[PDB]
Amino acid sequence: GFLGAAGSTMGAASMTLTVQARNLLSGGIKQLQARVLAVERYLRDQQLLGIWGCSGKLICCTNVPWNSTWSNRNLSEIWDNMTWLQWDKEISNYTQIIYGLLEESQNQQEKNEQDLLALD
Amino acid sequence: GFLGAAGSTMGAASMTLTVQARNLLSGGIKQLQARVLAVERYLRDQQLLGIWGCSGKLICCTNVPWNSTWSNRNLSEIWDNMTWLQWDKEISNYTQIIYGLLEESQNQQEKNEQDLLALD
Amino acid sequence: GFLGAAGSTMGAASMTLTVQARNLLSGWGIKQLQARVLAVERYLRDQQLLGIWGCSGKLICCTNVPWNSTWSNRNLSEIWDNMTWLQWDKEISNYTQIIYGLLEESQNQQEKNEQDLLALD
Amino acid sequence: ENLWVTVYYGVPVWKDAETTLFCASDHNVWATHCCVPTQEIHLENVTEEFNMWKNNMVEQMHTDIISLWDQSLKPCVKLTPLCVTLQCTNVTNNITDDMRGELKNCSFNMTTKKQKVYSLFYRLDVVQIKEYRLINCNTSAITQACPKVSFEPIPIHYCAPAGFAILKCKDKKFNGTGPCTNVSTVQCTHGIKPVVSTQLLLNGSLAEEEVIIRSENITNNAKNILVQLNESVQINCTRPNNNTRKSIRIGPGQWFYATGDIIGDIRQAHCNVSKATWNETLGKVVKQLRKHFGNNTIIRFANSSGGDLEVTTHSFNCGGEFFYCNTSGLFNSTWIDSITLPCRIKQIINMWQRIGQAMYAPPIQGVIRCVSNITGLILTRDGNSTTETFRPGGGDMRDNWRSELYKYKVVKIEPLGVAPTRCKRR
Amino acid sequence: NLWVTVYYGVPVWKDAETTLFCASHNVWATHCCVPTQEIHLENVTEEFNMWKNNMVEQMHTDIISLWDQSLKPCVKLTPLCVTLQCTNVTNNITDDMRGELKNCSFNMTTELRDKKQKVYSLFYRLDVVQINKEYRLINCNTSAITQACPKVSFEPIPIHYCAPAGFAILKCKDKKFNGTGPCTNVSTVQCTHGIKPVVSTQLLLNGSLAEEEVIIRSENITNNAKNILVQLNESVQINCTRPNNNTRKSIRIGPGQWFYATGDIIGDIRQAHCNVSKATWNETLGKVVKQLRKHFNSSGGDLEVTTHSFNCGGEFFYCNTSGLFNSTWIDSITLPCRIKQIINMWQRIGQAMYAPPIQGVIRCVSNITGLILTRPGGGDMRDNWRSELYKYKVVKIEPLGVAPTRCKRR
Amino acid sequence: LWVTVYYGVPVWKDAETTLFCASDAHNVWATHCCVPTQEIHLENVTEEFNMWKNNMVEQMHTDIISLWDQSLKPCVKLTPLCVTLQCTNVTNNITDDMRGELKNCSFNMTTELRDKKQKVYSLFYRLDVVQINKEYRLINCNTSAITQACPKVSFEPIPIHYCAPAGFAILKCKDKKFNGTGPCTNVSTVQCTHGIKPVVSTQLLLNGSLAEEEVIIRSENITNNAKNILVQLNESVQINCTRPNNNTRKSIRIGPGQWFYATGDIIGDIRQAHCNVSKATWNETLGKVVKQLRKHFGNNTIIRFANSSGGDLEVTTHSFNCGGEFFYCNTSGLFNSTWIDSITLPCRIKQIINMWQRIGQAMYAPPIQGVIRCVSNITGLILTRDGSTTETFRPGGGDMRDNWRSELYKYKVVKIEPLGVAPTRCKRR
Ligand SMILES: *[C@@H]1O[C@H](CO)[C@@H](O[C@@H]2O[C@H](CO)[C@@H](O[C@@H]3O[C@H](CO[C@H]4O[C@H](CO)[C@@H](O)[C@H](O)[C@@H]4O)[C@@H](O)[C@H](O[C@H]4O[C@H](CO)[C@@H](O)[C@H](O)[C@@H]4O)[C@@H]3O)[C@H](O)[C@H]2NC(C)=O)[C@H](O)[C@H]1NC(C)=O
Ligand SMILES: *[C@@H]1O[C@H](CO)[C@@H](O[C@@H]2O[C@H](CO)[C@@H](O[C@@H]3O[C@H](CO[C@H]4O[C@H](CO)[C@@H](O)[C@H](O)[C@@H]4O)[C@@H](O)[C@H](O[C@H]4O[C@H](CO)[C@@H](O)[C@H](O)[C@@H]4O)[C@@H]3O)[C@H](O)[C@H]2NC(C)=O)[C@H](O)[C@H]1NC(C)=O
Ligand SMILES: *[C@@H]1O[C@H](CO)[C@@H](O[C@@H]2O[C@H](CO)[C@@H](O[C@@H]3O[C@H](CO)[C@@H](O)[C@H](O)[C@@H]3O)[C@H](O)[C@H]2NC(C)=O)[C@H](O)[C@H]1NC(C)=O
Ligand SMILES: *[C@@H]1O[C@H](CO)[C@@H](O[C@@H]2O[C@H](CO)[C@@H](O)[C@H](O)[C@H]2NC(C)=O)[C@H](O)[C@H]1NC(C)=O
Ligand SMILES: *[C@@H]1O[C@H](CO)[C@@H](O)[C@H](O)[C@H]1NC(C)=O
Ligand SMILES: *[C@@H]1O[C@H](CO)[C@@H](O)[C@H](O)[C@H]1NC(C)=O
Ligand SMILES: *[C@@H]1O[C@H](CO)[C@@H](O)[C@H](O)[C@H]1NC(C)=O
Ligand SMILES: *[C@@H]1O[C@H](CO)[C@@H](O)[C@H](O)[C@H]1NC(C)=O
Ligand SMILES: *[C@@H]1O[C@H](CO)[C@@H](O)[C@H](O)[C@H]1NC(C)=O
Ligand SMILES: *[C@@H]1O[C@H](CO)[C@@H](O)[C@H](O)[C@H]1NC(C)=O
Ligand SMILES: *[C@@H]1O[C@H](CO)[C@@H](O)[C@H](O)[C@H]1NC(C)=O
Ligand SMILES: *[C@@H]1O[C@H](CO)[C@@H](O)[C@H](O)[C@H]1NC(C)=O
Ligand SMILES: *[C@@H]1O[C@H](CO)[C@@H](O)[C@H](O)[C@H]1NC(C)=O
Ligand SMILES: *[C@@H]1O[C@H](CO)[C@@H](O)[C@H](O)[C@H]1NC(C)=O
Ligand SMILES: *[C@@H]1O[C@H](CO)[C@@H](O)[C@H](O)[C@H]1NC(C)=O
Ligand SMILES: *[C@@H]1O[C@H](CO)[C@@H](O)[C@H](O)[C@H]1NC(C)=O
Ligand SMILES: *[C@@H]1O[C@H](CO)[C@@H](O)[C@H](O)[C@H]1NC(C)=O
Ligand SMILES: *[C@@H]1O[C@H](CO)[C@@H](O)[C@H](O)[C@H]1NC(C)=O
Ligand SMILES: *[C@@H]1O[C@H](CO)[C@@H](O)[C@H](O)[C@H]1NC(C)=O
Ligand SMILES: *[C@@H]1O[C@H](CO)[C@@H](O)[C@H](O)[C@H]1NC(C)=O
Repeated sequence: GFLGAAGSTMGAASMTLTVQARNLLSGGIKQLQARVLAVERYLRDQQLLGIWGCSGKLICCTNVPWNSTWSNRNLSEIWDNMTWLQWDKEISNYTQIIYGLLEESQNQQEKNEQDLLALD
Repeated sequence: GFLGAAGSTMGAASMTLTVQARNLLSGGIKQLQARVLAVERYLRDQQLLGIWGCSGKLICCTNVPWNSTWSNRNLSEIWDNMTWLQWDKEISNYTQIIYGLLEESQNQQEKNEQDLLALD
Repeated sequence: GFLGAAGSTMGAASMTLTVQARNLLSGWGIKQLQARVLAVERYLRDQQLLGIWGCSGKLICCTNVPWNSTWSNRNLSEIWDNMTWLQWDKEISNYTQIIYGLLEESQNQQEKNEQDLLALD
Repeated sequence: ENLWVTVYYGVPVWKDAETTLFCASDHNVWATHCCVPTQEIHLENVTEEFNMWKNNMVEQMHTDIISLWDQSLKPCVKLTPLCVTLQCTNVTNNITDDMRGELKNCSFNMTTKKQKVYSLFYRLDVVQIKEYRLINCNTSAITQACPKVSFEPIPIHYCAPAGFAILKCKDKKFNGTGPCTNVSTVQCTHGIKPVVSTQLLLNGSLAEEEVIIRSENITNNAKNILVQLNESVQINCTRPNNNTRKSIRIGPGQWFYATGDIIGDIRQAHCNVSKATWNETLGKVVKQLRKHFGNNTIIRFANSSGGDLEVTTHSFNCGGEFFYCNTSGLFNSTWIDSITLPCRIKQIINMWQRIGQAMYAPPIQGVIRCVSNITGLILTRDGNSTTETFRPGGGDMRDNWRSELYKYKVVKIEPLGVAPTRCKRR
Repeated sequence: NLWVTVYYGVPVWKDAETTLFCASHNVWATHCCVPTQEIHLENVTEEFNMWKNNMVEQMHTDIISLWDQSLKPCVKLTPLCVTLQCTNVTNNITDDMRGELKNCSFNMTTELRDKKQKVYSLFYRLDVVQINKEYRLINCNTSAITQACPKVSFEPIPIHYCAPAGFAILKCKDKKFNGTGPCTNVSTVQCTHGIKPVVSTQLLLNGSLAEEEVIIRSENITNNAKNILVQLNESVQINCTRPNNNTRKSIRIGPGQWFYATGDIIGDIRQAHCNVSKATWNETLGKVVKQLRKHFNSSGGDLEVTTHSFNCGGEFFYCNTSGLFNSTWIDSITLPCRIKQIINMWQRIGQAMYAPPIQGVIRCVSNITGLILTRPGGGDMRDNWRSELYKYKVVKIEPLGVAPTRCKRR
Repeated sequence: LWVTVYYGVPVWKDAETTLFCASDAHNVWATHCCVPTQEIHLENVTEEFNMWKNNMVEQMHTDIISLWDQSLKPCVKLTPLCVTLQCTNVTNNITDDMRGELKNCSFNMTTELRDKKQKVYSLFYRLDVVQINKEYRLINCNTSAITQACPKVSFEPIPIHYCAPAGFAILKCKDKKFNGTGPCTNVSTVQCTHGIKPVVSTQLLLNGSLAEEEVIIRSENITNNAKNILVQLNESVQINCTRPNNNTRKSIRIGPGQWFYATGDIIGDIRQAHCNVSKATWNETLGKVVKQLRKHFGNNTIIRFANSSGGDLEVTTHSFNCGGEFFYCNTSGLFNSTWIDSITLPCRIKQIINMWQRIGQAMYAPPIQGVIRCVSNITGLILTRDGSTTETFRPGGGDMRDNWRSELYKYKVVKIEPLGVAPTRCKRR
């Protein structure tokens, strides 16, 4: 069920990503406004994943290294013994930094792809 | 040439997917409702292809095997014989079964890729 | 720095495309819904075109459709280094639909070819 | 053995659907509404099932027409100062005796300082409670239609929203229901004039090969029969009197338009239908009715029954004027140079059988003449042995639109689907 | 050797204020056109605050808005702002009804602008004010009076509030939850369950009962500016009636414009009243007091706050509760009631409604499921809805997040 | 070479869209512009601007008319007020300039009960009444309904900002000498316009932007005498306006929740309303305007300034609204010179206002209690030119679009179209 994994640890809750994604787009003027806004939220999250090179994926790996100053916590203290609700507080002030780094890395990677396809 | 292939067999009709796809998004309160609905329907289908790991493709192959119970037919009795309208009726009662299997398969595939990248 | 590169040549302005992309969704009664619905529709139509041409998820997409000297009889050294994108857009404004049609045709054939090879070569 | 699910997007399939269609077209009410400007694909091997009696496009059109009518009358003069006692006498000034008693010269006290004013009214709009009152002053407010607003029908087209398509039946014999084997996809309808009428359908489409009789459950007497003719019958209608208008000020920038004096002699409104054309047309209808009722069954046409003027007569809007014509001169024969139909004129109009609203139709200056095409008939069966009596009738406006929107069906496109193939590993 | 890994579909949320929609000739049945799932969340602790809850504010706004849309397309009774000629109602009237009803005659308009008619009707004392035997309706001073359309039902039916996509409603299931602080028994729901929009003062009717004990709740206990909402453990059944067998007359005042006037009473004339069992009420207060001790007659304002405002059968009652709250802690009780036809709802002053008369005799039985105390009080309305929505909060779902993993792209 | 597809390309097209209003967080604009409120230089962009065809002006004009009408729509009508008035002169401690300006009118008006009437009185300005057959009726009673403006509603202009919707951008011209139309070689992109105060006036434009280097003369066609000249000053001229009479407000019940706000008695002496313009400042200001006009009309041309001629006191006067009161001031004391301590302009006051040259509507402006003082900045002028060595200029006005063109001239709306192709050497494989 939706949010069923909310109290589970991060490494367990990561297995219900389809459940959560599946119900985000689909669960007088104000009803119309509610629908338009739900679409806008959906698209902003999808655009952002596309910019980072994660279009079409629920789990994606990038080339931005984890900077330990963002969390100062090791493995098995994050993917276990912790839930996503808590993790979302542990790094709440580094979100914009990470997002900017993700956008920069993807732009550099696309340029490198374009050159390899011309050079080879 | 929208729906020009509607009476043709599946084998021919699969070659006109672009004409159908490009005409689905475009072409007082009721006008806005009509526009919002066109967008919501478009996005629901795109989300579903994405959750199944087919984002960006008009034709995608998956790893869910076909069950002889869903349709007890040879390929030559389908692709070179039936139209898509006929096919849609013949297997309509298995729609949710197949969709559920497609979501499970993609979730497992993403996890396996993540583990391989971490391992390599 | 939205449109900061406008006026710069294509070889410089082609970089930093994230800036003009990430600012396309991030914006009375009926009139404001119309403004919002339109922004969504315009966004989706451009994404739909990138998808149908096989460029989904990319800001820079290489294709397999040859460039015709008819569309623009110019060298790369006088396009990427001398022209701005505003100038280029005018230079080939009458070939846009031709190119887009060719891109759709190419992608359709490519998907069929991939399906045939996935099915045991 | 080695088959896998393959997912396809852009699959050419559909489902029956009910959606909102928008209007499009080439100071008219429909011209300003159907502001969107205005393409057929034959489907080679598609058989589809149509049903004109359960077609949602008909209900959508009915609703849109009512809405536009009511909306165009909102920003107009509300004639409440006229619900006063009138003292009326008969107009005898150069009347040709067909019109005797039809027109009255009404004097009344306008309370907007009070003033004494005069106007002419048609008999049908005045209640003899001298001491007269206008019809509907006890039931509803009467709104004067704005003189600048034109209610002349223009072709309009209904168009599908994105994600939907309209399927059109091209069979020549299509009987209104069942499978059709000549189906094409269109973006919009052919252009329908929203003509309002009773008994006779004016300015519609003609059948291409023969008269087609369409009805739901035809053996059921309590059903209307829509007869589509293959040739039109031209009907010439006129309001011969030369009218003028009298503008009565009833407020700070508001005027009531009253019928003024008639210039010249006063004669009755009428419609002319050629005898030969009508006789051949009616004979064709009989030839086709016998296919359902028997080759040796006698067919008799009789005129309308009792009921409201709006359904017992042939109602139509001609030049903006409202006519109520007597069709007993047409539907009167037994089957085994011109016909003149007397007409009445009425100014206070209650449309679509509603009684909580009323419109005052301003008088129209000059003389009115219309040339219209009879394209179809609406008949009913009279409740027998070997004689089948048919009468003109039916006041439900939906049936005037079913007659054009019978070839169209709305379907929802469902582009996503799956099928077995031999590929694996994406 | 850790890398940023991006996840979508992460089950997290933030508090949020969004618009909820309603789901099910009644006004709410017509409005709540949407037809009508609970997921337990193990190990989720959440913070709730019933006193800071946008759901209550939206319900209040929706009720006012719906009410106004309902009255908008109805007869506007401005022809009645005339001097009325009024005498007392006599004949088979009891001692308790003397001066309660007045028989008013007046000069009214008709369907024609040049005609007038003389009509008469009965009014309750509360609706008619002197201005000799010359009276006017109480609101022919500050506003127009709109007649409610007789076909319209304002009967409360249960309605459900439902979240839009991207949002969820979290429900607190803890027993003995006092409207604030952490809740450890939490579940996600699609909608708020059936909440009946019952409008009343002092006594809350037809609400939810507490599972085990009477629950005392307030924004700031020991303040004096705040009301105490008491949720009862058991219901108290209250039997109300307007015993007089009445009739109606329809008067045409314009072109299809009808006014519904109170006609002669055709039976005997008696006072309206409400009954409760005496022991049930005494036990109920004893339970409330027991709980008040764990923490340690109405007066002031108009009838709308000093009496028990109550809608029964569609009629508007103003009942005297001094018979219920007259005891110091350390077979039945009868409450006299007044009836009023001109109603000014929600402390608004620019609007007024005329409540059409009801034929025959009215009887109803209601459940007292809670009290508003301060000594009875209330009249705030938002506080009535807080008694059903105290267990719900709306949260925004936030699907993206990042975390360190050992997975590198390529 | 191969076709390469690029998304996020920095290009645009001219476009017309609906802009939304934002503001700096019972005023009409404050209520409407509910969205609360940077600049990017575009090096080497040389875009073409055209003030006279700028769609942003039409949008602003429409928004002003619409809000004004929606604001008045729900307010009490004064239909029951137009009855024959019985009027006499106000003669108590009145100066000479004011004799005949004010009248004391009594009349029979309705009450909250249908069967009752009351006798009331009020004061009116001469310009608001029509003598009949002493007996008077209000101006416009027989042509339009007069709607009373709600006394709680403020029409005070506040700065407002126009902002582009997503997918659009506003380009701003920074050329200090830009004359409305033509190429601009110094262009930047903004999200919102600067704060523009929707001030309504004729002849003299108050509280706008100043030119930065010199007085700028702008015209669609400087040689076409049928077109107006918009003059933007490089310094402001301060103008001090007042209505010195200490007035009162008399509330009259006219119906059940319906009130009329009548002008009550005046406390103290009665004097004429007026505006003061510094004399030396005005003289220098025109000298600068003249130098810039010579650049278009000849350096040996005689330039004359003269006052207005035809038209009603809507256009022949300097109309403005401050303190909630409507003033119609005489500017002939300013536009009176030939080019080779203070100026006092007398003012008229009106309560029945016909906005935006419409004739079927009218507004009644409730009286303002006490005394009104306004200090405004003259930031620009509207001049017209007479149709062979002498040119004559006169004050213009009436068409509000020209006031809004004085602020919305630097801005252009464009649509962003971030998708295109170009040849490259890469091939997809
Ligand atoms: C079935 O379809 C037919 C048409 O195929 C309809 O018949 C037409 O109906 C319209 C409206 O009733 C008639 O229009 C009127 O024609 C008058 C005659 O003018 C003729 O001569 C002038 C000479 O200069 C020509 O310019 C003109 O085109 C005509 O040939 C006009 O005088 C009328 O003008 C008045 O009304 C218009 C309305 O917009 C105003 O703008 C004018 O100022 C003025 O007040 C008007 O134009 C038309 O003539 C009819 N055609 C025929 C053949 O008779 C049927 O009515 C329709 N059936 C039904 C039931 O709707
Ligand atoms: C707390 O909750 C209780 C219910 O648990 C509410 O009390 C009920 O309130 C409703 C509405 O006021 C009452 O419904 C009315 O009952 C009248 C009598 O019913 C008898 O006749 C019907 C005939 O069909 C039988 O089915 C029924 O069993 C009885 O024998 C009806 O006459 C009323 O009808 C009205 O509408 C129709 C519409 O066509 C008109 O024709 C009628 O003239 C009339 O106007 C209506 O149905 C219900 O009876 C009450 N229950 C009890 C136990 O009394 C409380 O009101 C609620 N508390 C609060 C504060 O709201
Ligand atoms: C041009 O801008 C100036 C301000 O720079 C405007 O003048 C100001 O107008 C307001 C509203 O009339 C005055 O405020 C009022 O003060 C009284 C004091 O008793 C108060 O009761 C009112 O509620 C209100 O707050 C303000 O004082 C005044 N400024 C000055 C210097 O006097 C001017 O109106 C603008 N010009 C035009 C034509 O709009
Ligand atoms: C509005 O119309 C009325 C008439 O309906 C005008 O009043 C008349 O004016 C003439 C000439 O001054 C007098 O001889 C009449 O006796 C007046 N009639 C009444 C009933 O008094 C009125 O003047 C018009 N309004 C305006 C502003 O002029
Ligand atoms: C809740 O915590 C317990 C341990 O206290 C654990 O066994 C259980 O699996 C957790 N529930 C969920 C949904 O993860
Ligand atoms: C974010 O900043 C606030 C500043 O008050 C601080 O309290 C909070 O702990 C910080 N969060 C993180 C993740 O460091
Ligand atoms: C229609 O069916 C016939 C066989 O009956 C076939 O030959 C023809 O190619 C089909 N047409 C299309 C467009 O598929
Ligand atoms: C689906 O099930 C229904 C019975 O519930 C049956 O009538 C129908 O034929 C079935 N359709 C298919 C494709 O098997
Ligand atoms: C495209 O390139 C080929 C190269 O042989 C040329 O023949 C063709 O004419 C070009 N297309 C157009 C429209 O000129
Ligand atoms: C309609 O169907 C008939 C066969 O019944 C065929 O001969 C005719 O050509 C078809 N017409 C169209 C328009 O397809
Ligand atoms: C014609 O329509 C009637 C409608 O009741 C139907 O019963 C009949 O079968 C139809 N005829 C044909 C040939 O389909
Ligand atoms: C057709 O009409 C007959 C009566 O003439 C009736 O018995 C039958 O049920 C009707 N059929 C349908 C499909 O309604
Ligand atoms: C109707 O009028 C036309 C000319 O407009 C004429 O040719 C025709 O014969 C007339 N028809 C009748 C029945 O009079
Ligand atoms: C009649 O009404 C007056 C005023 O309400 C009251 O004082 C008097 O007692 C009443 N008389 C009767 C018989 O009720
Ligand atoms: C109605 O008006 C007449 C006017 O003479 C008055 O005598 C009578 O008393 C009034 N009637 C009522 C009930 O107000
Ligand atoms: C209240 O109790 C009295 C007896 O004291 C009884 O006559 C009356 O009918 C009861 N009222 C109700 C509403 O049951
Ligand atoms: C009660 O009211 C009904 C209403 O129809 C009436 O018929 C009946 O006689 C009344 N009974 C009385 C006054 O006892
Ligand atoms: C309320 O009515 C019910 C009907 O069964 C009755 O049992 C109960 O005693 C009544 N309550 C009171 C307080 O009279
Ligand atoms: C009243 O005003 C008129 C305006 O022309 C003036 O002539 C007249 O003398 C004034 N009367 C008094 C008493 O001042
Ligand atoms: C009010 O009406 C009376 C009617 O006799 C008249 O004498 C009086 O002069 C009127 N008053 C005013 C101020 O018009």
